[PDB]
Amino acid sequence: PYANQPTVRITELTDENVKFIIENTDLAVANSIRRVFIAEVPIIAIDWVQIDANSSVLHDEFIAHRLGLIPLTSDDIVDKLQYSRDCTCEEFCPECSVEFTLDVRCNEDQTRHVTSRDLISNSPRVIPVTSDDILIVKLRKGQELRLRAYAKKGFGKEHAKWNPTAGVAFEYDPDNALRHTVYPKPEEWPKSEYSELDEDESQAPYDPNGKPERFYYNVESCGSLRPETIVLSALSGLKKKLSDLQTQLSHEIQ
Amino acid sequence: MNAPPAFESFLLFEGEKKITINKDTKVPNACLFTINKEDHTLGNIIKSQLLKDPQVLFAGYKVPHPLEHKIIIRVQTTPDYSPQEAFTNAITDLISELSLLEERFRVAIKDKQEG
Amino acid sequence: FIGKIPIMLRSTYCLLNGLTDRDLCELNECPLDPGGYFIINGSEKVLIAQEKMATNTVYVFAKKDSKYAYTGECRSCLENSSRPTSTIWVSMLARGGQ
Amino acid sequence: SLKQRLKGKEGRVRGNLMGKRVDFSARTVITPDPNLSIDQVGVPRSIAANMTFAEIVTPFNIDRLQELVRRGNSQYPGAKYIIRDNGDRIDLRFHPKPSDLHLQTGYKVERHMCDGDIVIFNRQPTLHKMSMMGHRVRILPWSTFRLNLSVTTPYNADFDGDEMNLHLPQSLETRAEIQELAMVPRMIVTPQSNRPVMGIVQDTLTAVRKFTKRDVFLERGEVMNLLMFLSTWDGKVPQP
Amino acid sequence: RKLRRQMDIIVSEVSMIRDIREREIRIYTDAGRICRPLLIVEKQKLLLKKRHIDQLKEREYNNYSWQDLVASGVVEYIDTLEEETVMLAMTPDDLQEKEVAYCSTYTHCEIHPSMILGVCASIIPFPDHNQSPRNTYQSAMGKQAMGVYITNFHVRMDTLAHVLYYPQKPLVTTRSMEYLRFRELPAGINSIVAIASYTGYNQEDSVIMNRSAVDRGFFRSVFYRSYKEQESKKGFDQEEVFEKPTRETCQGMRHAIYDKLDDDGLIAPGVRVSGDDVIIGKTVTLPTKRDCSTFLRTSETGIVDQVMVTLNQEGYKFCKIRVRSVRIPQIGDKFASRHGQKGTCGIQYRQEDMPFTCEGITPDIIINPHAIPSRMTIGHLIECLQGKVSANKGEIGDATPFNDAVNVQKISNLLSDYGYHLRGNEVLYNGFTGRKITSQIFIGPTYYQRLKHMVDDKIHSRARGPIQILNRQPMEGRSRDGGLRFGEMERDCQIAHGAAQFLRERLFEASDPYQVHVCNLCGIMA
Amino acid sequence: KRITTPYMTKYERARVLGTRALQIAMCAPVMVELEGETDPLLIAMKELKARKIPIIIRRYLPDGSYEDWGVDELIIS
Amino acid sequence: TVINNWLLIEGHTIGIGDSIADSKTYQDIQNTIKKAKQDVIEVIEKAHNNELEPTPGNTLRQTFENQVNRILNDARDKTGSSAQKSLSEYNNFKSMVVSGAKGSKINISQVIAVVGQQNVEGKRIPFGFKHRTLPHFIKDDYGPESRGFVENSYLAGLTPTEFFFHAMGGREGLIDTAVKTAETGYIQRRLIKSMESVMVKYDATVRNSINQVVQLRYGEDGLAGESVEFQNLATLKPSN
Amino acid sequence: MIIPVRCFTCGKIVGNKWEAYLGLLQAEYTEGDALDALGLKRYCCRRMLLAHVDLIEKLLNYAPLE
Amino acid sequence: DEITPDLWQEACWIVISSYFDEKGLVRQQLDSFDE
Amino acid sequence: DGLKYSLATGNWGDQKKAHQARAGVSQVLNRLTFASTLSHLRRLNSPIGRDGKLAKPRQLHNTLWGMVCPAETPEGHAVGLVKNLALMAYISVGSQPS
Amino acid sequence: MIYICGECHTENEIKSRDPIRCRECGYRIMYKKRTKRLVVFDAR
RNA sequence: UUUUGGCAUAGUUGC
Ligand SMILES: [Mg+2]
Ligand SMILES: [Zn+2]
Ligand SMILES: [Zn+2]
Ligand SMILES: [Zn+2]
Ligand SMILES: [Zn+2]
Repeated sequence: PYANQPTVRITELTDENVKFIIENTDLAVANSIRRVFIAEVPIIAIDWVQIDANSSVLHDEFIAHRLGLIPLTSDDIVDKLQYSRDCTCEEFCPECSVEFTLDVRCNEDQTRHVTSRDLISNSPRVIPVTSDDILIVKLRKGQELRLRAYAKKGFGKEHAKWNPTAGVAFEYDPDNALRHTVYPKPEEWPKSEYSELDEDESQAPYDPNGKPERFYYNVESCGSLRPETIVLSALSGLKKKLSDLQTQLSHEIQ
Repeated sequence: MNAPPAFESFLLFEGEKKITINKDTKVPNACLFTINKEDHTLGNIIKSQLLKDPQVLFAGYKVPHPLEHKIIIRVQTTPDYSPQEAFTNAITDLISELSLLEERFRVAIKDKQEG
Repeated sequence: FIGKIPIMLRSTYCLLNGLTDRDLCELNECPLDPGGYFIINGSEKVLIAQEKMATNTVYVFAKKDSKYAYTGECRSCLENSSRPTSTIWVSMLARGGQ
Repeated sequence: SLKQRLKGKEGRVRGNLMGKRVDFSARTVITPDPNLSIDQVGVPRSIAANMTFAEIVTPFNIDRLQELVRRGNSQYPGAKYIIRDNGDRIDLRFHPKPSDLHLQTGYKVERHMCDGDIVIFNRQPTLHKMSMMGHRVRILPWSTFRLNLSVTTPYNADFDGDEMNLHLPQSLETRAEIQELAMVPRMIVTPQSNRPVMGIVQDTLTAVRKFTKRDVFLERGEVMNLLMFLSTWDGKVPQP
Repeated sequence: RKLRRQMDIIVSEVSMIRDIREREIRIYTDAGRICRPLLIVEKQKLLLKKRHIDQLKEREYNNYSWQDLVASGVVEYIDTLEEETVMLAMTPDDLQEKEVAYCSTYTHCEIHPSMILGVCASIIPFPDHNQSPRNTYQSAMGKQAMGVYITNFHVRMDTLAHVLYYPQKPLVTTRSMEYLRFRELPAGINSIVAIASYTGYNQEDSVIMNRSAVDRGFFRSVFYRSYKEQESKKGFDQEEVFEKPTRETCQGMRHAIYDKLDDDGLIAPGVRVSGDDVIIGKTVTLPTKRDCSTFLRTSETGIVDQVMVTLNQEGYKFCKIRVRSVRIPQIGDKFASRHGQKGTCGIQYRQEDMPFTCEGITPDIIINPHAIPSRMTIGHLIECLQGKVSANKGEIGDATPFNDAVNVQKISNLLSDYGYHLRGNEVLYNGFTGRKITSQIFIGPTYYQRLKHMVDDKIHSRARGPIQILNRQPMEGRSRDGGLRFGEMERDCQIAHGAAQFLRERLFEASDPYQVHVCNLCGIMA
Repeated sequence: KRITTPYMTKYERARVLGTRALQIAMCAPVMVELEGETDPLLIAMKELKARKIPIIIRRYLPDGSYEDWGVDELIIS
Repeated sequence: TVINNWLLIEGHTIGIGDSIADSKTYQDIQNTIKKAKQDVIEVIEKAHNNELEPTPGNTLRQTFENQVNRILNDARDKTGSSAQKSLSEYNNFKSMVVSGAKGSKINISQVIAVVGQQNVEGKRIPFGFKHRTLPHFIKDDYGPESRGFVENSYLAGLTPTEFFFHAMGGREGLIDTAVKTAETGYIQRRLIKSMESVMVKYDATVRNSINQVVQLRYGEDGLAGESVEFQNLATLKPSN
Repeated sequence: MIIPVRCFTCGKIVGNKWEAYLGLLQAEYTEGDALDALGLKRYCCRRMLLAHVDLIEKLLNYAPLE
Repeated sequence: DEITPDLWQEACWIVISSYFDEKGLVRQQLDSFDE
Repeated sequence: DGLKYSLATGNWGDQKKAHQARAGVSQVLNRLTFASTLSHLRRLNSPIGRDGKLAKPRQLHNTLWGMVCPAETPEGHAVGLVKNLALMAYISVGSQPS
Repeated sequence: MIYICGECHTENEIKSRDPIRCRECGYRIMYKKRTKRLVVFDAR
């Protein structure tokens, strides 16, 4: 009638992705954890682009949209930052946003590449993660791009710019022991990288008493957060959501 | 034009209750929890934890419409155990599970970094 | 002077004739633009090729919207002059009508 | 000439008496929605805020229509006009005068079309009774008419770019007429060939063929999930 | 034929037809005849040799071109009249090789059969695997597809223009696309599309889209509309002047704002405008004065992109104002493959809600399985498989129609080498519950086109407004607004319903109510 | 001397409910015990089920004659 | 709702593997096509030697055309039947066909085995050129591929001549769709404008605007078409 | 028009790889080898660099209106 | 000496590329107008 | 003006006799995508005329092999009357027979 | 009232009364200068 | 301080 005792095993940990296995858990918790990786981990991404001068070939909304998609280093600052909608200010004070400034004038005849290197932050902890650098726009001789933009805390549910993951691989039952999928010709299907069968089998023998468990993860970070930070913030956020729901339920019952 | 704002899928507006309980008159000891501004993230996990309880005769959830943001969770229980009690116990179990998972994930990170 | 003739773009008399892609860019003209159209009051007008029966050729048909068993049409037209084309028919009367 | 004015498809008697442009009509692209009942039609918020229905003021709805008058056109759901007993018309997007916002029994408020309003829904060409049918309005937050999938085959419609028309009855008697004669549940059986005009369609038909196979087995959580979507369920889980 | 093939006294386009049975030699030289080049065949051998191919390989820095091929008497132009006297080989590799003889006297040989197709039909990958009506439907939809219609679109001011943010050349392409410049000006995006039944919004030729992909600019587009206007001087009857109308000096205006304009009566570029805002303040003198300023269309909205001012043919000042409007894909926008799979966006789901493979790939689009069978657009499936092979291999696939070096077996064997199921299927996981989907989903990249028919350009409603001046009924003007015709079909449909009150309400109360006074004795309106 | 059917036609039901709902919307007296009913159509339906609608249907036969049926007299389908 | 939600667990697709048959099935189809072509050549040789005799009521061209047409039809349906037998139970084409959701068995045969004869105005492809369907054939060639019998499936892809003849075949589909739309409404508006005033009067007779008896009772029984249904008279067929 | 910042499907950063991709192609790499060297394993990411058409280079031929 | 079938696939498209380099796609309109 | 009007409106023949003039020859060039522009520039229009009523022109005829596209034509009341040239199809410009 | 010449890109202050022509190249197409208002986009 | 509008064509395109 109570919680499982989930067990973690980290298989691989790089600076761009983390691979790990969770055993002793129901499918729903693992799926919700993957869902929270994708859509509920808050990061800092550019919003509120104010353009002072844009004589580039790309129109203003195009440049603003490209700026929004630049990932920003938000490893340790995002937790203590606040959502701008909740802050008590003109919507931009240092406690809920990070100012950015871009001012590029192409004077030389050669094509000038406006990269993420040219984005100057007012806070050193928040920079573009590439600082090759992400190309924003190419400028001709005599063209200018000059703007200022801020970066607010949001999560991927609101807009995909705040999604920290560059693809979350998720798997369970690599040998199809539970037969949650039914291969018409199981011999034709390649073995998963976590499969434990020999090269004469195609599926594990069917298990009627089986239950999903030993969920394999591979969380690749876009760069704005370390992958371990993505997973820890994800679990913290899901726990926070459930605790807030318990608070509201207790108020309703009372 | 008619596109809804992106923020109104997780944000409660003024005078909107996060969660509302209504007894189901068709069956004794059955309740419907309508939670606003939620999705399958909490619905599926709460349903799964409720199914783990032995005293819960029925636990299911549905999103009435994907463009709208509500989950209706129907919970029916044995006559000696209220659905509200089962719901609270399920959430406390999930919170304990995720706290334990946070602790063990931190330990695994420290081991892999030291290793 | 007798008038002004519209000029198909990128023809032998359009100013973009035989210009390299660089010069087309300097005139703000797309080098991939195929041309083949006129500019009339700023609007780009294209002449759709009109299909019509060939001329000066004998064509024998069998009409039954008339009293003839057969009919040899010949839309004879002058060469390069006198655009009005003279259509002669030589028909065989139907033997059913008697 | 005068003879040309009346003859033909676009004459006065065939272009402006047998058929004519009508007020209180909207048109837009249709899209599927399996989560609507067959008698429900999704409506964009803008169309609902643009079209109106005249609701007569009674002592039962005096407070509600007063609130809608307070909202006005800028906020949905609201109202466009107040037609007083004298017939004079007060517009609500220009008049902040609180004296003009007084309501009393016999007044009519042209309130914005809201949920549950009856609307005739049509696809041209109109070829039989089921090509125009009554639906209940459901406000959903996008720019297309959402429909149930079963009502596509009477309309002979597919969501490849088809547009459909929506007429709003403006009177209680016409609303009752559409309720009792033209609602799509009443139009299930056609008299053309004494059979149902709409059945189960592509995905759900293939899926129910696969579902009712002899060897489909569902565990406890799966059936408990499925019974949530059964509206007529009495709440008793059957014996497995 | 000797003289024509040598480019002697007879020019190439002259066509000689010998009717042997009727003993006639008709030579045609006039214009209007259609012809095409065919390779000449002599004694069951092509006159084209490897030397010509070598010279054409160095087409640059040799001055050997097509005209030298024609002059060499290897290829000649044949017209449809002379085709009746021609025995033509489809391909030299087999049709003229020695075997059990079908025809030992071939006069010409096709260059490649794929050149029978036009321009819009030649961008179809694997059109010989489709049903021909869908080839026709694609030949229309490719005309209707969004893209970068021209590289100098910035300077041009056309009345309507659609430009896609991130167009891509197709991963599965035809050879003939190299010569259409489609590789330089593509119209569409390669989309990871999964052909699967799902929550139910893809049914009946509609499409589920990945909301997170759209947030990343997937099929995001910009819509340019340009308004032109000119101030004129017609003797002394009146005079139009560009200037912002002031509320005191002109006795005719609308409730729209007039402060967006500058002192010259024109709106500056980089200013947002609603569907009623004024952009060209123009005042016509009253024999005070009146306004005839122009506003945006009622439904439209955007930012003023560019404003040019110049003198017309008459030397009168006139300006053209381009209005940028950024269009994001939403519910209702049309999309289509290169196979006639027309469909609207049924609903948009975030990335977590979409189904996903074992490697975290969510499809950009989901289409209904039932769009295929009655269609028999097998070319769509072969395109998806070939595109998956192309994306894994890192090489633009080839989908020339009548090519035997490529077939589904070879594509499947290539795909199996990359650790995928040979038929392109994959084990997808339900995005909601995380459970494996029982059947394995066919998924892979496919080239999709956004058609210009957005929902916002075709949504309109009416309560009441600009009636006619003659019929006193609603009419179309300033927008799509003006009601919908309750035609004879709808009239008789309501007659069959027996809904007399609603029919009367439609035709009389809510279209053009009126009342007249008539004498009782006579019958004429008094 | 009534020859017509004793059943309310669907058209008769439609027009009766429409007119009675309009009357109720105009503050007409209500001949049924309502409970929190605000929509005139629902009140009219409650009246029709109670057979308390005070309307007489005049059915015109195709010879100029007619028959006057009370709503209570007819069989509600 | 219930079936659409269960389908998220089941799921349904369509792919290349659903259009693939085993090698034995392809060999059988190719053997059938070879046999059909050989006996068509036999019929042609009988016709050329004046050995073919005309059937009663048909000229010799009609007799030859009927023979080759029935030959290719039986070849096509035999190949389609054999391809249908090769279908697995997991094959999604079969799942969508047996459920009646979409497609037909002919569609599966065309996708898998043989697209079949292409017809223009109910005949094989005519000699547009001088006694030829295209420049790639010899004069007076009445073989299957010469006159527009395409033998490759859509999976295998059509050859150039086969593709062109298939385009010719589909052109008639597009044109007759166009002329159907041209005749949409015209017959219907003529019928309704003849009959719109006919009504069931309160004496249960059916009369027009001028009040003339058309039927003494509607449908000769006085019953609406809504609530009638098929039954079997139990005493008509049995013997004494 | 220009290289997108994110991969449309998975969201991986791709905008910082177009110039490197072209540089590898100038080094006589097969396109598969170039994409593998840039570390794009999922074919969703590979599709974007493999199929991108860089029109901004062509748009920069026109002089700016300043 | 002669084009072998294995190389014919390259050869024919070389010919067609030369055709479109020489002529282009709108020779009809331009040649008619020049004449 | 005489050419200009005829190219501006697409009415061909005498301006004052435009009642019996052939219409739609000149059309505004369709600039929506590059493929549409090329397809519009390579377009053939077959008028109805008296001869089209004698024999049905909408059907795809065998002689259209290699000259026009076999599958490209607008739907509605224009199928088979509006065609597009094949890729390598080239129209004779005319020459003197002397 | 500043415009930019389409050809030589010269800033010209032109009144609402006089004809429009480049004061140093004679070119007859003039583009309005970008607005000095406050313009903001959310980066979505 | 409460307006508003060209008519008839021709072409193209959607279902
Ligand atoms: Mg449709
Ligand atoms: Zn703040
Ligand atoms: Zn009188
Ligand atoms: Zn990717
Ligand atoms: Zn200048």
